[PDB]
Amino acid sequence: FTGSHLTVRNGYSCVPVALAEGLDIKLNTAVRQVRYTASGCEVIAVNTA
DNA sequence: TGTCCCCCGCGTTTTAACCGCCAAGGGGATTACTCCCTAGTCTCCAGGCACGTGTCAGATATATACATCCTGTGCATGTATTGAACAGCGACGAT
Repeated sequence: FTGSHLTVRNGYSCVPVALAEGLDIKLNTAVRQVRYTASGCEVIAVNTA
């Protein structure tokens, strides 16, 4: 890309926190298995706590 | 047009050309004499030329490979141009 190199003066985490506005995110949820078949998918996940 | 040098002109130095006169024999010119050689003449015939003929060395036509002659691509390199990334200075608000 052209131009100079720039930084985020106030921490770059302001982007993903703003992008998460209005979404249905399941925090503290680790995925174990991922099942995929011809008629659908099934995701097995557990709680990190 | 521009340079460098190669002759031209001129004074002074060096050489032998030129003339005048004598001394000598080498060789060319001239004559007299003899015979060997060539022009002229005749007869004899084959060497040389015209004429005819047969054919292969060479000119002609047509197809291909070789040479070359010149212009147009490429390359490479240097240079010019432009964009970008270092560098102000000052006014403002936040601390």
